[PDB]
Amino acid sequence: SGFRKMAFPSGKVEGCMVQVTCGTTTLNGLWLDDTVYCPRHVICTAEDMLNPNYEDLLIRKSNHSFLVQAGNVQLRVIGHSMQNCLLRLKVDTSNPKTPKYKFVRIQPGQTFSVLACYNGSPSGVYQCAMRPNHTIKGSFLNGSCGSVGFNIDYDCVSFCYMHHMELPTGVHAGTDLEGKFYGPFVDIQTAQAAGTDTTITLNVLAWLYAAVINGDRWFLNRFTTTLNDFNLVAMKYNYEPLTQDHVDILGPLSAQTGIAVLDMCAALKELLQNGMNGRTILGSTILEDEFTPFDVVRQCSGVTFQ
Ligand SMILES: *C(=O)[C@H](Cc1cnc[nH]1)NC[C@H]1C[C@@H]2CCCC[C@H]2CN1C(=O)CCNc1ccccc1
Repeated sequence: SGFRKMAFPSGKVEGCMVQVTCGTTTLNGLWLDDTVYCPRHVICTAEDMLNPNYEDLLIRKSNHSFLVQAGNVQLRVIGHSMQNCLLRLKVDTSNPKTPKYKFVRIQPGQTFSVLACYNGSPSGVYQCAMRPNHTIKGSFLNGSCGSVGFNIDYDCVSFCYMHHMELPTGVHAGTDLEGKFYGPFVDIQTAQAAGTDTTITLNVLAWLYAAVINGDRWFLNRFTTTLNDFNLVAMKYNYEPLTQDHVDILGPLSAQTGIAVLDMCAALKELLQNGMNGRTILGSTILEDEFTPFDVVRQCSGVTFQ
């Protein structure tokens, strides 16, 4: 029993973290096989950043402009290229700890684990959702760029995020591992802000199912809703609209618990209208939205408590 934000074991990723230095800028990169990935802004100084031209900054560097350290082993760069907002550095050694992996561009509302690193050195790990506004509520200090986000499925690490920057509100922005920002952001010091965010409706409902799997039913009711009248209600309360595909996704949890997805939607609808009456769900005073349907199935028992 219990229900906690839980990240994936970090070992496989830890053995991929290196330090990348260009001039007096230092950050993290990811070493898989004979390449190292890192934020391209490592070639910038504080002067450059606000209006940099990466192409023009980069042609001005050589391979030995880049210093790559793996523990205390110096790795020699023998090639480099830019790919969107990411540099790929080719090194003279293939990482012996490379795990099976792929890269994935994750969708808003999905979750990943983050290995926070400084100076190539893993310091901590937490779990984050991709917000609808394409931010993540991370925990990151200066030097944390190049830290990655990932999921693990069997033996295989699906890398899906690398950190670049922090926004005025204190949330974080970055790219997938082909260098393409999540959201409308750029790696320039520009007057860019988090857009308005929304609550992830699919995850809230998933987490309500979690509560029922672990034995709690207090927030249910006798009513049902149309998908459409749920959405009139959802919008008022700044929840994402529920679609039929989100309904389909909850089938397996609907089936484990015997609560119809639209009956659970009427439950949520009532919760939004009335509050939680000083009560808690899975230990929270508030509705939670950073657990996905998959996260619930992964962590909860396959046998419901009653
Ligand atoms: C990652 O290493 C950090 C980002 C970070 C810090 N805390 C959470 N996340 N690098 C930030 C760099 C690069 C970004 C590139 C996009 C535009 C803004 C730019 C800001 N960065 C800075 O380092 C600015 C910090 N100011 C500063 C002043 C004086 C001395 C050091 C740093």
